[PDB]
Amino acid sequence: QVQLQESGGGLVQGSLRVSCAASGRTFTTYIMAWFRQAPGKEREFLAAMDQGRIQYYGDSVRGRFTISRDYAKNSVDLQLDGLRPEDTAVYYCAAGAGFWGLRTASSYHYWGQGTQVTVSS
Amino acid sequence: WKDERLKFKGPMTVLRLNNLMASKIWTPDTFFHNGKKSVAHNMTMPNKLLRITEDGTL
Amino acid sequence: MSFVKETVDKLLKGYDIRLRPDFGGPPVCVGMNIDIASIDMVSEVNMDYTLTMYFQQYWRDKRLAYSGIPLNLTLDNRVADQLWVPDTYFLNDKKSFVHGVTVKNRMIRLHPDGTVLYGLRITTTAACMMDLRRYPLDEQNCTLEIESYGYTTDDIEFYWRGGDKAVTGVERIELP
Ligand SMILES: *[C@@H]1O[C@H](CO)[C@@H](O[C@@H]2O[C@H](CO)[C@@H](O[C@@H]3O[C@H](CO)[C@@H](O)[C@H](O)[C@@H]3O)[C@H](O)[C@H]2NC(C)=O)[C@H](O)[C@H]1NC(C)=O
Repeated sequence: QVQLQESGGGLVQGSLRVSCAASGRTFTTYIMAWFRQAPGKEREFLAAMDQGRIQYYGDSVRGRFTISRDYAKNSVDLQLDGLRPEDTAVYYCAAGAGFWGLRTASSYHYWGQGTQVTVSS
Repeated sequence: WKDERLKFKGPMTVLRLNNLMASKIWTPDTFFHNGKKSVAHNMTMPNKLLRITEDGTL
Repeated sequence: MSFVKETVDKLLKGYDIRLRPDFGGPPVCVGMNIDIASIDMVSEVNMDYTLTMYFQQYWRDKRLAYSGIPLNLTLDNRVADQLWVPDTYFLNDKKSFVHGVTVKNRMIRLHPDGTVLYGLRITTTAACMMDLRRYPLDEQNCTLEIESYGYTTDDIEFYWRGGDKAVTGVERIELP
């Protein structure tokens, strides 16, 4: 079975780093991405990296969040700087070749359990 | 793009540059990251065109 | 922008491409970096493999040092014809070329201390003699050899810039 375990903090007053380790399959050729889901059931694209180390970002989090990949370890990391209260949400790690997508959740065939992140002021 | 060094004034509004003069100025060094082998067509004449507007827009 | 123009004119004026940096002095140390874009045609028939790379060479040239401009001068690639560049060549290559669309994929970057970065996008077929007696249960050693054509160690010295991190992109490579 293919799993995407997610690690990272959940409470910050702030900087954070959310890591995602993939097991069960080698995702060298796949586009590894991060999605956000705030309360109300809407999934938001945040960042993505492809085999060419090319970083795509959403407009809402452009220049703030940084996505990186460790191809040897088959993992993807998302560094979050400049957190605000509205960033409180569940962050999902996703992988899959981007067909009709690269910004749509439907193009990713693998998803992580998710990580809750909260910010308090 | 825009190049203020190539600003000009005259009866015309657009200046077509031949390839010899087009090669004499700065152009972006665009390249294809995932390209394996590419050909710029040169049949009959170099298949390239350069236009300069009076405001300096290339 | 003008001050940069007279600075570049000063640097290029009175520059002898025929003489290496520290021509009478100790050898010029040339650091080298490679970024492997792709390895494509691993052919058992032809005993060679095709490899695309970004190949960067770093070397200090005091003649090209400048001051008063706190930024790295990335110049148009054609200036590479006007500067001295190393004698580097791939010993085991069979067919190599610089990608030339939209322009020649070259990069010349000068630094205020006189450091010169010379980058090339090169696709090269390189010989890889394979011992396929254990085929398909076989392991191959495919090498790229880089050498100076007309200089010895007393004139030029090579090293891998960044140690073992000099060559990157191998982790991202996958072959059928
Ligand atoms: C002009 O070129 C120089 C040389 O490439 C540029 O300096 C370089 O800047 C990078 C980014 O800061 C440095 O890398 C980083 O260095 C820190 C050092 O603590 C390290 O912690 C990071 O992980 C990363 O490696 C790089 O070392 C540095 N090179 C030098 C100083 O020789 C410079 O930014 C360029 N631009 C200007 C306007 O000068």
